[PDB]
Amino acid sequence: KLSEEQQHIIAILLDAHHKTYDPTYADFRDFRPPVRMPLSMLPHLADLVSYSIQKVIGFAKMIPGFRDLTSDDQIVLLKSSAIEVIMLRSNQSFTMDDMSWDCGSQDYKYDVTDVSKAGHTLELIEPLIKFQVGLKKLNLHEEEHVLLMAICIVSPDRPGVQDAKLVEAIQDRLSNTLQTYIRCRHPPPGSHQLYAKMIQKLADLRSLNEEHSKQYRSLSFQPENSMKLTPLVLEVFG
Amino acid sequence: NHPMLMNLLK
Ligand SMILES: CCC(O)(CC)CS[C@@H](C)C1=CC[C@H]2/C(=C/C=C3C[C@@H](O)C(OCCO)[C@H](O)C3)CCC[C@]12C
Repeated sequence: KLSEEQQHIIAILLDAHHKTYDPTYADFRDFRPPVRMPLSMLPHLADLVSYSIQKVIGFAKMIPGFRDLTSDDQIVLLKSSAIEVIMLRSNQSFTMDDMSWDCGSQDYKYDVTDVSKAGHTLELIEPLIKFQVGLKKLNLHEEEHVLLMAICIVSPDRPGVQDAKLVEAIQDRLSNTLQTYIRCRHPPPGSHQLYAKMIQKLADLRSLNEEHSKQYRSLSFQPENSMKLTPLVLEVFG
Repeated sequence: NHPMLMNLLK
């Protein structure tokens, strides 16, 4: 029935998210300007992602138990999950009204063509939009949204993970917190198979991560493009 | 060898 601890965890994650996600998107002004004219959107989105990586890291540090992991394991989980959590957290600005990420203003409203102008092909973009649509359809409570991002970050099967046993215990605690929350706090019919559908989204993310990595390597392949990214992005995305 | 990421996690 959601123990004191599980309610504590949810409270920590909600505040953690509130401290790392500014719905006013005021900081977007610091990013190199978006250019909607080849790769004209790369500088702007690169900065957006670099900013987003910084936010995801801040969120992750506040995940109950994440601090108990080794420095190396913490690094491994962030490198592998960063793109996934950014895709997940972006659902908050994504709007089905026109299938775009609406970040406050027209300048900061991105659609398929903008992602296209960042160096990506439809093979990533379509399933990415598809993902956003399916996640939006779940109409998750904010409690479920933050729990899913935390569960994504603390995955024991990530390549390079060392104390896989420790990662699991941390994640299981967050999973059991989510499962129980859905039962006791998410009324039917919306709760129908909600947990299973959310886990399926993590599977979709693994697929998106894999395809993003391939197109990132093609893009970052040529120094002229790799030159337009940020140092944090270069370090995290390989 | 992840300077920046590690610094941000400290
Ligand atoms: C530039 C080339 C590059 O591959 C990255 C190397 C990325 S493009 C592409 C695959 C992609 C990953 C997620 C996508 C997007 C996410 C956008 C948001 C906006 C807002 O919700 C932020 O919240 C702000 C509040 O904190 C999120 O965090 C981030 C939409 C445009 C394309 C992005 C940036």
